[PDB]
This record gives sequence, structure tokens and C-alpha cells, in this order.
Amino acid sequence: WKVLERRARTKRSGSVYEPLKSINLPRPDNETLWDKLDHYYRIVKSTLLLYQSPTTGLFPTKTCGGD
Amino acid sequence: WKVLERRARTKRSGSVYEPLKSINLPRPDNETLWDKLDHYYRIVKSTLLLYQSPTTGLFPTKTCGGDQKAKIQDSLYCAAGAWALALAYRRIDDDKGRTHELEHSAIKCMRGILYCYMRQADKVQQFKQDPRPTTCLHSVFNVHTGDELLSYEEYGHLQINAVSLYLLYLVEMISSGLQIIYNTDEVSFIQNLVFCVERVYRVPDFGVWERGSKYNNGSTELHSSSVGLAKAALEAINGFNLFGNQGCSWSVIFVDLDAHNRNRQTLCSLLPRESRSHNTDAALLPCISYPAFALDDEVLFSQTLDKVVRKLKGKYGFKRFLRDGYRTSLEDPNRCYYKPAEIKLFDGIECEFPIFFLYMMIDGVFRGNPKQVQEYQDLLTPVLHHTTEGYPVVPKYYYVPADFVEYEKNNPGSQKRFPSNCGRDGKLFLWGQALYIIAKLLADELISPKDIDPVQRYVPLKDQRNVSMRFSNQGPLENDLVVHVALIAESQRLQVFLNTYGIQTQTPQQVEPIQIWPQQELVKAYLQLGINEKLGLSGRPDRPIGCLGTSKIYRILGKTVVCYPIIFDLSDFYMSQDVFLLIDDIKNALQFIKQYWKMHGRPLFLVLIREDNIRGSRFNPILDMLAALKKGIIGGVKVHVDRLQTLISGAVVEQLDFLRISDTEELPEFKSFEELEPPKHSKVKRQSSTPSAPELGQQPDVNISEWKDKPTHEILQKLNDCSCLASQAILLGILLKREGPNFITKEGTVSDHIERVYRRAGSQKLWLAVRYGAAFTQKFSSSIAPHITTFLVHGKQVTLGAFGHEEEVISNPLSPRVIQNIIYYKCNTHDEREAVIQQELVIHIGWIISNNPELFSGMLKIRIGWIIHAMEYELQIRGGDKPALDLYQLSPSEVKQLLLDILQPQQNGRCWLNRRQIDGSLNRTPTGFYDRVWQILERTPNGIIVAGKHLPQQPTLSDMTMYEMNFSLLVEDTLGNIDQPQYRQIVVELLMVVSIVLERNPELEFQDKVDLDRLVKEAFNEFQKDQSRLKEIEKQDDMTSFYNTPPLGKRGTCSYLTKAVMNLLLEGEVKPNNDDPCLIS
Amino acid sequence: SNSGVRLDGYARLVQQTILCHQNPVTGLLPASYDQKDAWVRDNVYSILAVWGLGLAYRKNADRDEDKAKAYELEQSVVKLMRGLLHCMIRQVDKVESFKYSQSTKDSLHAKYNTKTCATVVGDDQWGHLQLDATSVYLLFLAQMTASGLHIIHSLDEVNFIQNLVFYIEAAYKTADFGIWERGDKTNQGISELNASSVGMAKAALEALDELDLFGVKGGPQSVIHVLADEVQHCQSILNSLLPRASTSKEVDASLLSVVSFPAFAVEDSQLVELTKQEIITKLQGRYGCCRFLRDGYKTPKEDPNRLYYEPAELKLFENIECEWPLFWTYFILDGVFSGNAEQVQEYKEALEAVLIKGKNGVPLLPELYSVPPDRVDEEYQNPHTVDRVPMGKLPHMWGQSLYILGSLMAEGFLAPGEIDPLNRRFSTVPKPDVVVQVSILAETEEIKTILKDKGIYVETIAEVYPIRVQPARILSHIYSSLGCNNRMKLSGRPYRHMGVLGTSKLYDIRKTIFTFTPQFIDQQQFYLALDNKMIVEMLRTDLSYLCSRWRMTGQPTITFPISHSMLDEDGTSLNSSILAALRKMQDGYFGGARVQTGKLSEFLTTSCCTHLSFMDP
Ligand SMILES: Nc1ncnc2c1ncn2[C@@H]1O[C@H](COP(=O)(O)OP(=O)(O)OP(=O)(O)O)[C@@H](O)[C@H]1O
Repeated sequence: WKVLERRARTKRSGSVYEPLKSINLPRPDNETLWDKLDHYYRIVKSTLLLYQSPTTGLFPTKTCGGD
Repeated sequence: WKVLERRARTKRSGSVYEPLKSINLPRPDNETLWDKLDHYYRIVKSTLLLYQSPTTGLFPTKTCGGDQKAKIQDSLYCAAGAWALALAYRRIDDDKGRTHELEHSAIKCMRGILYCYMRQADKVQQFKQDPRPTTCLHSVFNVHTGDELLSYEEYGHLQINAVSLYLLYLVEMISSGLQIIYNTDEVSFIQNLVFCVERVYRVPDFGVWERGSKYNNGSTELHSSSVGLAKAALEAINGFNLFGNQGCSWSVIFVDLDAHNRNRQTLCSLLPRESRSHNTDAALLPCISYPAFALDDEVLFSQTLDKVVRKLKGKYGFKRFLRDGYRTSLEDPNRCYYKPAEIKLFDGIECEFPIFFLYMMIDGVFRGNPKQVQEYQDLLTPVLHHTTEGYPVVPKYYYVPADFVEYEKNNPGSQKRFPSNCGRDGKLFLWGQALYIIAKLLADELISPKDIDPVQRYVPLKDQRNVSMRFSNQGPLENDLVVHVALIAESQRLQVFLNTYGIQTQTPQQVEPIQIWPQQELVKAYLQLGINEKLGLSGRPDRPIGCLGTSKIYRILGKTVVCYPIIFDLSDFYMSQDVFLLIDDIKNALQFIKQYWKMHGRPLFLVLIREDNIRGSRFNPILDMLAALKKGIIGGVKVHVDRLQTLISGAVVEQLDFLRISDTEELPEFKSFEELEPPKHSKVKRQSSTPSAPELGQQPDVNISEWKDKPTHEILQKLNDCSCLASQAILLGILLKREGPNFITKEGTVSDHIERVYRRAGSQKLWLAVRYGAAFTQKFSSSIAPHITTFLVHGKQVTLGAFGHEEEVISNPLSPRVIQNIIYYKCNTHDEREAVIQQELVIHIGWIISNNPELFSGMLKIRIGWIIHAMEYELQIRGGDKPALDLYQLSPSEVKQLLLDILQPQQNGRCWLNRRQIDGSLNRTPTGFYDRVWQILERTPNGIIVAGKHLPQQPTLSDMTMYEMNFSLLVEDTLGNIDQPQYRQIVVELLMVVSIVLERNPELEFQDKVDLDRLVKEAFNEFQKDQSRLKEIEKQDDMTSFYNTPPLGKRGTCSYLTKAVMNLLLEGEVKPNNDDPCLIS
Repeated sequence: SNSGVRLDGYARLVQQTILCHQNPVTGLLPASYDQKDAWVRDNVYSILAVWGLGLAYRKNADRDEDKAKAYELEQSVVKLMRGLLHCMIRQVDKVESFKYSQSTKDSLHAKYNTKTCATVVGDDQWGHLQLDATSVYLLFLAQMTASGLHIIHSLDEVNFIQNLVFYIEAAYKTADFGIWERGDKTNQGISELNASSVGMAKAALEALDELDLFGVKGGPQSVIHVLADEVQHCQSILNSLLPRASTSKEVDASLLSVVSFPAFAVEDSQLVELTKQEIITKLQGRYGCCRFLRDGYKTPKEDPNRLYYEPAELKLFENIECEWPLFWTYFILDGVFSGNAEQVQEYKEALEAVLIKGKNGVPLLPELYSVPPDRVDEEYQNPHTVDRVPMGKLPHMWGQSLYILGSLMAEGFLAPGEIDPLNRRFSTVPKPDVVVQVSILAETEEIKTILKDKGIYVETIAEVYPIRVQPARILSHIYSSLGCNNRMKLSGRPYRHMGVLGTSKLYDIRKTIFTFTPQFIDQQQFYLALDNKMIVEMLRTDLSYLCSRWRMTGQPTITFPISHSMLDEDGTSLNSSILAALRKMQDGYFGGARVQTGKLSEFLTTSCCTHLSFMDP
């Protein structure tokens, strides 16, 4: 965040007049959005899209017994 | 609220099932919204609308004395306040005919401004061509007749902020719903105003305060606020319809992406400061607040707000900028201009504007921080004044009394200040009262932030997702753009040849419904846009279109138009004869497109393949590049290849309907790209590469130093019976210089001969002869000017000239003719190949700084001749014992490669002498060097003398600040007198040693002025004595052995430098600091 | 604008003629008259006019009305194609069962019902074997997908398309009922090979080589792979099978659909001209061209309410055969497409007279013209002298749609490159030459040493770790797992032998380049590989075959390993025949092909590489 990001006080403390941007900000746990999207895609593909009739695209209420 | 509203538990307690509604909820203090709205209407009518000229609707700046002048920004803010009050009153159906009056008042103010601007059409036409303070639009007009009042010799009138703010407010009002633009001529005038604003990133402006700079000496400079306002206005009007809901496709306005990109590039770098001379200024607040909201980063915004609050905040208001003398006690009301070192007297007595409390309150309510809102409201309550009827008044400023200036200077903020002239009954500040009305309305929730911001200038951090020209679909922290790439074959035989090697390409004959156009036709079409014979309008100036403008698709006269990038066309220079340079330029363009694309939809990139760029040994790099493009990723950028017809289907197209509305009897004809028919004489069906080796090697035996005084017939027969290309070029150049270009030689004119020899040398890859011919023919590259403009945008100065000789500095962007004159009339005493090598270096450094600006961090100015000497020394070192080959025959590919090796951050290895030479040639300094120099100058009286140049201490300290870029420029100018790069490096090291010694030892001070030459000489003498003692070596002149010493370790140069500086310091007086408890020391 | 007036007029004609029977819910039009049945080929050919009108309307964009009309037309053709696609899905079991053991009682029914997409005729009451309809459906779907339209929507749809492509790939060695659904001249429940069928199948396979059904946004998992051997075999069968119509038919006017705008599945333009001249001489009449000699369709005799014609057509159906103007429309299309202008004008002038007016003066193309029963002996004695009368389906949407498309193309509102984004018009352009590359490999160190002693520089199986060499049975087994899905009970491509045109192609599996030896060096499979002379001779033959067609993109690459079974009696030197063949290889000439010997890494720079996305874990 602010103040924590700059960390550019090379000599004691003073006013820094440089661009800071936001790409250099501290950032969360090591996981790109691609991995999360792929995990969700695997979950949905093995759960919901696996049960869909190609003829009509209607999801069945029962997943077993040939209902 | 809930639970308390029901209260229907008639019998004990139990579940209730009945409607409750919300009308039955407890109400706040008993006061109808009509009463508060009527109170606000009375306040507005008695203070703001009471001063408005019926003839023009312009609000006078002065409410008494019969003043005729009237500013534009004050009128714009009054109109904005009236529009806000109208929006507030819109919430009631029974308005008693008051909303119409307020909306008309806004419309009439805008129409008066538009009429005043449109009275000067020739001024707009002149400003379009050469924007200068002499030929700029006026900023003040008569309040009764709308006539010019102040001439250019007393006001300057150079203010683009007013035009940008007027355009932005017009866009906002039209989006909210109003009728201000009536006819098509008004649309054309708005288009030309947009064109004039579109080139704001080069012409300096006097700023919002009209003073021009902190010194106030009639000097103009670039301001961050103006650039930000212009950029925000450019985004706001991008594709906007000026007719509102009742509009068609021929009432739209157009802007190009290149100007907006350049403005963003110029803003995102000078943003932390205000200007070169202003570290901090209160006029940056409007740039990042309510009206503009042009800073979509949230980090620089926070940093700048914190800096402004830390610096300019005061109890009575916010100071405009540090060390200002507007209406101060010590100001002399008899001179318009200030004097050097006089500005220092204006420290601690700066005036404070209460309107910035209002501005911060508005920013707080917009952002959603009621704590800041209530804090600033509490701070604003005691400073406000009331009239006889009780209407609040916002004073313009507060000034310390002349008797208390010493007390205020001794203890800032201790004394009390007096209100300005317009801070009591009789004199009013319409701008202040308008902003007060707007802020009070916003705070009382009488206008939602969306109501006054229909264009959505402010976007929350979670919604910065889909905004045109502002954000990409990924967001503000990701860049993974995919660029659509379509390959185009010159001819059917070329298509078959590419097909035989696993590459699929399409010909123009196969895309018949889609026409391919070059840049010239698009430029001509855009030229016809702004035509208005009634007033006199030249339309868009003839300028090239960048990569961003060529990535779109246009529908002209019902025909799809696609334009390939300008990189694929060659006019006169030999840089296009190298395939490696073409591939590098294509990769650079792809990276630029990926990094700076914020529109909707994947950009379109067109690849043109010609038969002349694949013949010979150059076939392999082209095939490699095409295979890399087909793979999917090239140069770290993901690309997709497919059919053009599939690509164009389902994509967003740009519409240009101004051509249809044109009244020209005959529609102009545009020539599309046409397939080249196969030849019927040789029928070359794209044969194999066939490398072969039909080339020889010989060093030219003719130089200009000997074949100069030879008479005509001898040199003529020598040219006739010779065969060397370089010798022929040299002889022809001598003939042109002496005999004349119009003389008829054996093979025709001299000009035809030099052109032919240049062409055959380029075809045969004879770089020496090609460069000789280009130098002697005085050829110029059209890409020099945009590269120099980009150079000056990034804040880097440029010097043109040979090494160790006269050089010309380019402080501000110049026309191509002027820079060509400079480059071709300042190196006459040297060989003209220097101009060609300087052009090549400029192009290469421009490209890398556009792509990789981090490679040039730490240097303020770039010297081309010093870089020439740098790579000359690098090649000399690389040759080792064997002498170096040359510098004008290695081809631009190897030239760029050598420049890349030179620009490396560190070259550890070879002895320190080469490193120091490279560092001095590149003019590289460690970070914070200017701050250390400023500290030394502060702690060193009588200044510093370096190489004859002297740097005084009185005026620099009196006028300049610690972090001012003007100080860095002055230091660089002082230090540039050094001719030996090693000497400059030694100077820098000595300066750093002095700085660290002074910082670590505050007690010792310099008795008198320091001279660097004496210190360097003493250090050299000490090193020589040490070497003679250690190794019994006799003393030798020149510092060839001193530079080889490392700057740390055993008996390094640092030790001698610190010994010398300590010996000098201990000569002077030592002052004991009483704060430190060290005694007997 | 006059162009807009003509466009809205054509839209009115098409709406009043074809689009009036759009048959919502399903989107499959009836086959005219009181039939209540939908034909795949008829609907596909009828939708061509609507697709062309939509393409023409799309050009005049930037207006709400024109954009809405173009969108409506595109969505209508998409709905029709989705309905036909669902009809085809309704027989996945039949397709899967046809994939093994090709039989007439296994193919999907050509006759499909109206809305609710059911079967209207059993498996024995009609001829349910028509490869031409499926192939032309695939070709047109490919063409519109390349145009920009979206039809395929799911991965299961891609799998079904791949399975059906595998099913249609065996058209060059199977007998079908043909376009007329009657086999030869006498029905007799007999089916025979047809040139139209194999040509359509080859064109569909070629047009569907690499294309992505998902458009630009699609990835590597939505591409369809087709073999090169099948296309070349079909082309060879067509070349050896076009001096006439078929084995029993001397000439058929349906051959015009193979050598013209539809599918452009022909080469050797001289043969095309000869076939056109033969068709003109043997079939042209005063009211169009006849189907073929000795046809009994819609005659005043032979008991019209009967089938299974007995062999008694010695002269009953001769010289009185009906004529169809749809062949004239096909000729108009062929002339207006390639390079002809005067022929188009003359054919349009001829066709304008045979047209019959309808309601509100709308043009209508009659199905056929039939000779009156009274004027029959006169036609026998004087051919092409009597006057016929219009019979059959008066609003024939097939011929009417082709006529509308031809008129639109001739008027200039549409370009030949719009209907054919795949650039099939240049199929007759001669191929200049192709250079085949060969790679010589050593099985063991002793072989490499012996070759080096004989002035031959080769590389062993090792040292080329990035590349792997394996027999073609491995790639066969790998391709057998293509288009395999357990949910719809699809077994993928059946195992089959692999030729030489694909083994030369490079394959990338799991980010690794795979090169495979040709299948003919497999001594384990059969013993012809032992003989030296046979090996060198058939290697020359295969090299010649590869150099001849090479229809695929990129350069080829052949890997020839040296086994230990080819050595002399002492096992110390190579055989004379192999040494002479390799010496001819080094000289850049062997048989009728040009070769340049080199390293596999060098050939990797420029060659045809195919990536198998279905092998990803
Ligand atoms: N050769 C080129 N390579 C890359 N971009 C180019 C080239 N030529 C022109 N451009 C682009 O076209 C525009 C150049 O504008 P123009 O030539 O009118 O002047 P300018 O950039 O405003 O400055 P100057 O006063 O130096 O000419 C910029 O977008 C520049 O990026």
C-alpha cells in the first residue's frame, strides 16, 4: 500500500519524486488467475457439463439409472 | 429502522404479518426538500446569477468598479454550479419554473463562451499550424460586447486549460442532456478546437495562474495540470455525439490515438511534480479531482495528494505554490516582472486560498470518505463570511498584515491573517461561491455523484475494467494482449513460393470485398474532415498516422478499408535494405501495440511481403520470422494468424461519414493496394535463395585530403578508368562540391551518377559507399522528427555535433527543416558521414527508449558524439592487438548491436580505465548525485569552480530548491565543460567523496571556494609519490596509471581523494555543535 | 440506390419462393409438393441462395434495417444447419455401426421427416446410402465456417463430426445408390460406384484439412485432422473413373456437379472440357439437359405406380427422356464463376424461355419437361422435334435456388471469392514441382562405420535424442484413438494401414518431434521386405508417387534406416543394389524425383509438422 510501497529512502528519510505505479505493489499468495480458472473449469467439466444430452442440451435431474 | 418501525405488538409479543412500507418510518428533522432547495435558490440568485451580462451571459470577474474584463474559467465554474443547482431542482416535479431558468443560464454561459471563441477563427487556423503565444486564442474578453481587451504584450493569453475544461464541461452537459450545439459549423469549430488541443504536449503554456513560472519573468513552461486536463477532455469526447439523443452518424467527432498516447506518456512521467521549476503546486488538485479525474493509477494520485497536503496545507487555506508573491505585503505594485533573488523574500508569507478546502471536501464526498468531508467542513466554518442577509461568502485569499510579516516569518502560522478584498459585503468571488454551492449540495446528498458525472470520469477501483482508451479487459495490473496478424502476399507466385515452405499467405486478389490502403490515402481522407468555407477551415493537418491509428478498420463509402503499418514502406534511406532491421522494427511495433492498447477489440496487424526483401541470403531470416509468427508468440508477444475475411467478420468497425456530407462536386479517388502482375520478359518465378559470392573486397585508395586541388580533366579521367565504388563516390562528391551538380559527366549528370552508384552499392551491400553517397547527397529521414519529439517527451535533452567540438542543444521540439539545418550546418568542418551516423544513432536510441526506457535511467542528456567515441573505443578494445576495422561499414545491424553492448549496466572484466571511459562517454551518474551536489553547495560558501565555469551559491540558493530539475540542468551544464570522460568521472567521484565526508562530519566546513583542478592535481601528485616510493618508478606525466586504479581497496583513488578533501577541510575553522554531548572534541 | 432496390427485390423473391416454407421449430423445409419429407441434399442446396443473399446484405452495413436483415438471414441458415445436424446426431449408433463393415443396411437414412426430427421410412423401404449428400453437407458447413458463421457449438459436436468424417472417408471403395437413389439404369436393388460420390467426398476431405469449427477464438482442441492417403486415392479413382459416368452409365449430367462450382473437385482442365463437351453432345435438349441415357423417370408408360423395372427397355425409354433446367443453371454457374461471360449470357437467354410464371408474376423453374403420350412416335423418328409440357414439382427449390444464386453472381452483387473463402477456384492450376527430402540413418555403430568407409556420412539412431524413430504401426495405433468418446459410445477411427504421404509428414506429440519410418520396411508383417531388388524398386515407386501429387503443404521428409538383414553374406559391407540406390540419392536423382540428402535437424527447419492435441494428458 501507500508509504510501504515506495521504500526508496536511500539516505535517511526524505521526499521521493519518482513514479511508483501499482505493478510493484506487494501482492497476494502465489497463484495466477489462470490456475484458479483451470481448477474451476476442471470442477465444472467433471460435474455439470458431463451430464448434458447432445440432442437437446437438457441437463438431466438424475445422473444414474437411465432416467 | 427495522424492529422499531412495527411497534404493533398489541398483546405482549408475537409474530406480526402486515404491510409496513417506509413512509411510516420515523423522519429526520421536519423540513421539506422544497424549503432547502428554495433557500439554496435564493442564495444563488442573490450572489451568482445577479452578476451576468444579458448580451453574452459571461460572468464578470469583478462585481464592482465597472470592470469590463471577464475570465473563462470563472464563467465555466459558474455555469457548472448553475447546472448542479438545476440537477438538484430536477428532483421536484412542481419546480415553479426554476429548473428551466438554471439550465438556460448554463446554456447561455456556454453559448457566450462559444461565440467569443468562434469570433476568432483565423486565430484557430494559425494555432493549428504553428502554436505560439503570439498566435493563440485570447483568454479574457469584454463582458459587455465580447471583444478582446488585453493585447499579447500584457497578458500572453496562452491558456489551454480553459479550452480543455470548456470542452469537458460541454461533453458532460450534453451527456447529461442539454441543447447547446445547434448547427454543423459549430461541430466543425469544435473539431478544429479538438485539433488545436491535440498538440498540447509540445507547446508550453502560462498555466492556470497566468504567471508562467515561479520566477514570473515572462517565461512559459510545460504544466502537468494542463496536460492532464487536455488528456481527460480527449478521452471524454472520444466518439461523443454532439447532438445528444436527436443525433445521427454525421454528428460525431473524431480523435486519433497517437496524440492521446503521447499526452499520457508526457503526463505519467512529470506527474509527481508540477513543472521544471515547481516541485509542488495547488493547481494539480483539479487535475486529479472532480472535473478531470485523469489519473487512473491510484498510487501516484495518493502520493501527490499526500505531498500536496504536507507542503501547501495551511490553517486559512492552501498555498498555491512555495515562494509566491501574489498580493503579498512585500510585493511591489509597480513592476510586472520580478528580479533574481527577490523571490526569496516571499517565504513564509504565502497567501492561502480557502477554496481548496472546498475542493478537498468535494474530492472526499466523491471518493466516499465522510471523515475527510466533515474535517474540511469544520475547518471551513470559521473562515467563511456572511452578508447583511446572512448569505455565506468565501474570501479569495488571506494576507498577513505588513506589520506582522516578521513575526509570521519567525513563527509560521502564529499570527492572524486578514481577509481579501472580495471577502465581505460588496465584493464577491463568483468562482468561490459556485464551488461552495456545488460542495454544499454534494455533501447534503442533494446531488448523487453520478448525476454530475454522466460520462463517468471517476471510476471505482473495482470497476476499472471496461473503459475505452483507459483500461483493458484484463485490468490495470495485467498485460497479456493477443494481436491479430494477417499475412499478405505481393503476387500469386509469391503466394505459391510461401505455400511450398509451409507458410499460408493471401493475395489482394483473394480479398476483393476488402480494400487495402496505405497511410497516404487515410491521411488525405482525414484531411477532408474539417472543411468549412464559411469561416475558413483547413481540417486535420497533413501528419503521419502511428501504429495505433493503423490498427483499426474503417468503412469509407461503404467499403472496408485496412491500412498496413508505416514500417513496411521505404522512401529514400538505406535502413530498409537490411532484413534484420525490418524484423526488429516489426517486433518493436508489436511490443508498442501490446503495451499501449486500451481500446475494445483485438487490434489488427497487417504484414506485407515483397519479392525484393527475400532474394539472396536474406530469405532465411524472413522464413524464421514468419515461422515464429505462425507459431503463436514472437518477441514475447502472443499473436494469432488466420484469414482476413474471418478476422474482419464480427469485429468493431470505424465509420467515417463526413465524406458523404462533403459538398464537393467530384468525390476524391483513393488508390487501393493492387496485386503486381508477373513480368513477361524474365519470368522470375521466385527461384531458390542462391547465396553465391559475386563480391570482392578493396579499400578505397582515394581520400579527400589529397584529391582536392587536382584539376578537372585528371579527376575526370581517373573516374572514367576506375572501378572502385567508394572511390567513384568520393570523386563525384568532390565534383559536386567544387564543379557543380549540374555538370555533364561522361555518363550524364553528376546527380544521376551519384544516385545510380548509391543504388547499386545498396543493392550489392556496400555500406561504406552507401554512407558516403548519403552523406554527400545530404539525404534526410522523415523519422528523425518523431524520434526527437519522443526524446524530448521523456525529459531527456539531446545535443547534436561531433565529439570534442561545437554542439547544438534542442531544448524544445523543432520542425524538421530546422533540425535538418542544424544537423547539416554544424558539422561542415568534419566529414558528412558524422551526420548519417548521428541520424542512425538517434533512430536506434529512440526505438530502444520507446521500448526499454529502463536502459537509459540515470542520464539527463544524451550526447551523440560521445556515444560515437564510446563505440569507437569499444571496437578498438575488441580488436586487441589487431587494429579495428572501421565504424562506417559494419552496417546498421552491427551498429545497433554494438550500441546494445555499450548500454549494458555493467561491463566487469577489462581494466577500470575502459569502464571509466565508457561511463564518462555515456554521461552516467549514480542515483541521487544532484541531491549531494545541492547539499555540498548549501554547505560550501563562495561556490565551486570547475574547468573555469563557476557555480555561485547566493542566487541558486535564493531561487532554486533541493529537488528542482532546473538545478540538475544547471549542474549538468556546469559539468559539461569537461572534455576528457575520465576527468569527468574523477570529478564525479570527488564530488561523491566530498558529499559523504560532509554528511558524516557536519562540524567541518569549507573556508572558501573550492577548485576541483587543485584537488585532482594534489591527488595525482600523492599517487605519483606513492608509486615512486613503492616501485622506484620515475614520475611520469598524464594520468594513464591513475585511472587504472580501482576506487576501493588498498591505496585506491578514494583514499587519495578523501585524504585531499580532509586536508582541505581541516585547514578551515571547525564549529562545535552544542547539541552533541561530545566534550573536549 | 438502385442496388438497394434490386437487393430488396431479390429478398422479396426469395422470401416468397423458398423462405415461405422455413418450417420453424426444426428449420428443415419440405421437399416441395405434398411430400412432408425433408431431403438433406435438397435443403443444403436450397439454403445456398439464402446464404448468398445474406452475404451480399452484410456488405451494406451501418444501417439498422440492413443489419437486421443480414442477421436474420444468417440466423436462418444457422438454424437450418443446426436442424440437419441434430437429425444426423439422431443416428450416432448407425454411424458407429457403419464405421465397421460397410453395408447398405447400416448407413443413416437419407430421407428425414419434418419437425420433431424423426425417421419417416424404415431401413428396407428406401435406399439409405448416399455419401454425396453427407459430403456436400460437410463441404458447405466448412465453407460457411470459414466465412465466419458459427454452427458447431460443443466438443461432442466436434467428436461427432470427426466420427462422421471417418465414416465418409471410405467412399472410394464402397457402392452406393448415387444421387438419383436408383443405382444403375435398372434399379433391381443394385448399387454401384459413382464418380459424383467419390468426388464430393474428396472435396469435403480436402476442404476440412485443418480448419477450426470455433472460428478465431477456437483452440488446438477444436481442430479436425484428415488423412492424406484417402484424398489422393479418391483423386486417382476419379482420374481413372472419368471417361464416362460410371461402370454402367456411359454419361450422366450429374458429373457437372463435380467439374464446376460445386466443390471444384477436379483437375486436368482438358479433361474437364472434354467431359463438358461430351455432356453437351449427349444430353443437351430444347428444355435443358437429360439426366442420363435410358432413364424411365416420369414417362407415360412403364406403369408409373411400380418399382423394380424389368429388363425390357430396349427402346421404350430411348430418345424421349426428360430434360432438367437445373443442369442449365449449373452450366450458368460454371460459366459465371471461372472466366466466361458470353456463355453465361447465352445460357441465361436460353433459360429465360423455359421459365414458367407463377403467382404475381414470380419466376418458377419447373422440375422437368415430359413428352406428350400422343407425340411419341414423332419424337422417336424425329429427335428433339416435339414440344414437351412442364411436369413435376413446379416450385422446385433446388433449381430455383441455384438459378437465384447464379443471377445474383452474374449481376455483380456477389463475388466468386465470397462463396468460396477456401480458394477452390484455383484447383486446376498446374503444380510446378516439388522437392522431396530423404534422411539416411544407421541402426548400429558398425553400419555407420561401414557407410563412412564408403564415403557416406550418416547418423546413428542415438545422438538424435530430441527426435524419435518408430514404425508406422505406432502412429496407426495412436490415430486409432482419435475422436474417441465414451459418453456417446464412439470407438474412434478404426485401425488401418498407413501410406507414405503421411509418414513423411512430421508429427509433434507432447512437445516432442516424432519421425516414423515408412511401413514398407516391416519384415515382420510380410516377407517382401527381405528381397533387396524388390525393396529398392518399390522404394523408387513410392518416391515417384510422393513426388507426383504432394497435395499437402510444406516439404516432405523420408527416413530410411539401414537394418542388419540387408548385409552381404560375410556381414561386412552393404549390398550392391542398396549402395547404388544411395549413390544415386547423393547425386540428387532417383527414378523420377529430385532429392537432397541431409540431416534430420536441417530438415526440421522447413517441413510439414502436425500437432496432435488429443494426445495431451
Ligand atoms: N517512422 C515512424 N515510426 C514510428 N512512428 C512514426 C513514424 N512516423 C510517424 N510516426 C508516428 O506519427 C506521429 C508523428 O507525428 P508528426 O510527424 O506529425 O509530429 P510529432 O510527433 O507531433 O512531432 P514533430 O514536431 O517532431 O514532428 C507519432 O504518432 C509518431 O509515433
